[PDB]
Amino acid sequence: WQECMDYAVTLARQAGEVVCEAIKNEMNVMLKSSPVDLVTATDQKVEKMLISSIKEKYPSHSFIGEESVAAGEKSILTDNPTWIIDPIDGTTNFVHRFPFVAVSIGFAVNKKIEFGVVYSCVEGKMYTARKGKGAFCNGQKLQVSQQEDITKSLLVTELGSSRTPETVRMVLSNMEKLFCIPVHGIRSVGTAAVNMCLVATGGADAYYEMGIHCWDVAGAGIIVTEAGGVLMDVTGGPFDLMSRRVIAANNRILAERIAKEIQVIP
Amino acid sequence: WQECMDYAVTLARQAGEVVCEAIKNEMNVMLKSSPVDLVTATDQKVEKMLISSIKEKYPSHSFIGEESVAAGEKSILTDNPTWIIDPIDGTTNFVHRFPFVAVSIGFAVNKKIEFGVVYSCVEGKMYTARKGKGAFCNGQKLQVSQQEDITKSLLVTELGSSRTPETVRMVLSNMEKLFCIPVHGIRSVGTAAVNMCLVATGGADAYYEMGIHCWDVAGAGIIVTEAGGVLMDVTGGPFDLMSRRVIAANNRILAERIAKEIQVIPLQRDDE
Ligand SMILES: [Mn+2]
Ligand SMILES: [Mn+2]
Ligand SMILES: [Mn+2]
Ligand SMILES: [Mn+2]
Repeated sequence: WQECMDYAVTLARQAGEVVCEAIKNEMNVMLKSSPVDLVTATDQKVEKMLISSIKEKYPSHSFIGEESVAAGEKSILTDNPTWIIDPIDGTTNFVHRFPFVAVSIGFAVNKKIEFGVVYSCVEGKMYTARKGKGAFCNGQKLQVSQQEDITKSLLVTELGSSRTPETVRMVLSNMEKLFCIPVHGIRSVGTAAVNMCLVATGGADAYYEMGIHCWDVAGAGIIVTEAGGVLMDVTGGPFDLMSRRVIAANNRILAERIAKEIQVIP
Repeated sequence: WQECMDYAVTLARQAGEVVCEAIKNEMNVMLKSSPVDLVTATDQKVEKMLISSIKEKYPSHSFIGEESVAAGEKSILTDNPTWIIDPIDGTTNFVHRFPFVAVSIGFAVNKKIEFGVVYSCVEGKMYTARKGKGAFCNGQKLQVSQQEDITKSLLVTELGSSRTPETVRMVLSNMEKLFCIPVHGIRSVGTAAVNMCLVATGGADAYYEMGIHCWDVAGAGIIVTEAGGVLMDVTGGPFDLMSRRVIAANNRILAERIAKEIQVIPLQRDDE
């Protein structure tokens, strides 16, 4: 499986080079499901540019991609080598030239993630990881922090794209509870994938979010666990790919504490 | 003023070298106000250095400094050449190695800010700005976004260090109001100096916050405005440096809108 990996990292460093060429241009922003749910050409162009080259070398494999699922291809996962893509995680960052934008690839076989690649291109930081072989950014091994005390932890989370009043009120409600535990802080850089990568590094101790997707967590998740962290559902139950709710923490002590605190948005 | 300023930039960079050296290893983390209000030896070390360096060649000047004020000194700004110093902006980021800690320096003469130097050592970025000569990150000139539609806005703010309940309530409230305009989003990187530098580059359209001190915005503020941005009080009034309140927007139109939506949080000023 060590070839699919190196291939993936080349794709990503390439895709990323497009995204970051694009960033500095004027763009047409298109919407999707709401006036805050955005996409641009590059999101689409890059994703097609990804799915082509992979299947043009790996044609047996299935693909789950974010924007392809949008234009009508289907979000179902089998045991077949599936490449799981998010061409630009951080589209609003992208649209705004806010410097956190990531190309995320995840290769799950038998519905289990085998490796992940997350390239943050404004930064020049290539995160990669390989089940049972370690996590790295730019050729430097990562390891999560040690803090087992919630009251001394720095959490990362996102506010969401839902402006559904009830969905918003639980988002902030949960932030309030955790904030008041208290914890040292809550931070957001604009992308589920780079957030999870900051946790893999030890710069933060846990990340939590309800309402994410396959492709959001499919590259960075295995980078967290291989830096020594744990992935969990917001409910204190197990994390599967299709769950839509995650907690990527440094350890189970912290994961379980966050879970105890926050009410699930359905 | 250039003399004083070109000295500042070099001091920022020495301070920066120290902070990003210290961040790699073992730390003494102590409390100021609370369980959450932290400070390290490096914070205090750096302020004393920065001040011992300036008072040397320009002893005629004053200094407001975060940790100086904490050891009993007073944050009354006058017309004297004052240096306004935050030795590490982002001390919690620092404690965690979450990679945004700025060294901020602001120079006031007759109570108007002349120049500012924010250096974010991890990033390798040196934002500067002299009044009238524009703002630069690392040489390259900066310019704020041209956006004037609140509903297409990316905003940055902080949750504050207060866990005083009625305050935290008000904080998340003012957030909800803006989120539900809607705006495209809201980010927090962890330091008011950097959050504002980002507004200055146009990566974000507007930062706001109640609960800051003069040393958080003294240096970053002139970078924003010199980038073409605006500063304002949360009341729509002109920015007061001592008020503990700030909107740094890309333009009056955005700044006035955030101003309209958010409730004013009761805080004691820096001059009381
Ligand atoms: Mn995306
Ligand atoms: Mn995404
Ligand atoms: Mn400070
Ligand atoms: Mn500060």
